[PDB]
Amino acid sequence: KIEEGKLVIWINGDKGYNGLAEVGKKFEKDTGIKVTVEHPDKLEEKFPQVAATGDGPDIIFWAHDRFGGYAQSGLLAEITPAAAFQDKLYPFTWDAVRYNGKLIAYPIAVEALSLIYNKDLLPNPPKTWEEIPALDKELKAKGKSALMFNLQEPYFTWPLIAADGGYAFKYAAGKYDIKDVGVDNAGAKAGLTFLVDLIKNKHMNADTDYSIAEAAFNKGETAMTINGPWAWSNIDTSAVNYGVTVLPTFKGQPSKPFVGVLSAGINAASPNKELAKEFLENYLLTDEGLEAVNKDKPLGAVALKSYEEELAKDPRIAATMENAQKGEIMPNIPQMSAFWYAVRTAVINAASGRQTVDAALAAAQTNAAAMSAGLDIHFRGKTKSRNMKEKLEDMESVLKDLTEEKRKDVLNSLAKCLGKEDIRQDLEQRVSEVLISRELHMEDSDKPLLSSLFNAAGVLVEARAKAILDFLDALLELSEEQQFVAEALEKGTLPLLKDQVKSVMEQNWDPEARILCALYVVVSILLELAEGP
Ligand SMILES: OC[C@H]1O[C@H](O[C@H]2[C@H](O)[C@@H](O)[C@@H](O)O[C@@H]2CO)[C@H](O)[C@@H](O)[C@@H]1O
Ligand code: NA
Repeated sequence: KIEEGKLVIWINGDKGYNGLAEVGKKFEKDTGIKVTVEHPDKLEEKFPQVAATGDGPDIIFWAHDRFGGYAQSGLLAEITPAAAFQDKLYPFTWDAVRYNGKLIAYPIAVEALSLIYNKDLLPNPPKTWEEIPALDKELKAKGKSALMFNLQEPYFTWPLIAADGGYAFKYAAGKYDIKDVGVDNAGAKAGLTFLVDLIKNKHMNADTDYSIAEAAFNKGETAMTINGPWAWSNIDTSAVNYGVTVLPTFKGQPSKPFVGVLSAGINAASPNKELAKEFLENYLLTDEGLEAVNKDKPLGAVALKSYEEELAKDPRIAATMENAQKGEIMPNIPQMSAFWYAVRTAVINAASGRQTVDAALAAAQTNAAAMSAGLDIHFRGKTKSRNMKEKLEDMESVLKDLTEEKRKDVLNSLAKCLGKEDIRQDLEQRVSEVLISRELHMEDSDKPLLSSLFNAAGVLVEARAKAILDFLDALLELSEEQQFVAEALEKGTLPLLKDQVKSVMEQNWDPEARILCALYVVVSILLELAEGP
């Protein structure tokens, strides 16, 4: 239960939350309404977890790319600003927050990654990625690194991966093709390979994360970093004489950052919706409110035209917008979280050597395709008494009691059902007949699974049959995600898929919910069979 007569606001810890709390203060002074601003960790995951139960903040700040998924899960109030208010913001910002024709958040600012360089160490920064190793080699001799940036978050490495041809979902003539994913093409492989080569040749470290990179640049130990506008404040506090510029090219093509619009959404369960709209339209999105935030940590190019004409004088904003033009605004579609989780794991696995480049990107492509199809609730037709957690837990313990041979025999039959409604329906008829009759018939003798339902005394174990019927009911819920589950089984990458399916489930373990639950069941069962308990 969110508390009436109060505003609670979540925003990321790298953003200007103290600035925002200043606006919160002004609001209370004018209206007597208390505003509390918080910066929880993992906010983008935590929000949909608490909001799914009707709890959480009244207001949520994140880049626009998450909001479509929140909207599809019913977690956000529809935003309806008057036309007089809308015309004050850049129209491309409203686009970023428009989902299936409705506005699902207020746009705040545009953020793009830039190349940030130390002027004293590197008066003329490199224009190509290809120069960097030689440059690092020379700087290392003098006790400095050429480039350090967060390799843990794919937001940071995606610009190199996209440069020669990687993409998330194909975008043609104003429409995204969620069935055409660009994660394992030649261009993405070339970029990720360049990155992994930098690591292997000791120009960067696989474990470099946000705070390490920040500290190194700000303490003058590295000539370059890659970061957003929010980072400029800490650099201002430090000794460093820095510039902000276009990212280096790769194979003669520009680095293509995914560009975010920081946005503010209103919790669908909030009992203070009118107060939130009032705080956002009349306090935050004003010259004065944006200035308070921007002076704590810079926002980038703000959505409010009146204040952005001031900020556009800064050449750091020009560089931000130069990179923004070379990159692409992210989609706000639910499938974005799928893309992100897949790419995140791939880059980390490739960087650390846990997977090769080709293998990391082939698995990511498979997972993103599977999860994208699951999140696409549209155009589906299904024709021609226990907790879902409870059922999976039951099913898994039954299969755990099997011998290993019997597990593989179950798996042989189930893998044949994937993508084949005829085979699935037939196995369902047979398992069900065996369950009633307690006997195997002649047409059962070539189905390994069906003998697997019997113990070494030749007697049927009813719970094995029921577990299988439960799996085949779940598999029916799935449409085209089935073929990607097969690929993952064939390539040995089900554990990545299971992990990614869990991360995508907004809630802790709704049409979106039914399908992903089913997908999690199917993947979990296949993994237990393929790799053991
Ligand atoms: O790394 C994947 C991640 O990218 C973006 O997250 C950014 C965010 O947009 C910035 O505002 C800032 O907080 O840095 C984050 C990277 O750590 C996407 O917005 C997010 O959905 C995605 O998971
Ligand atoms: Na562009």
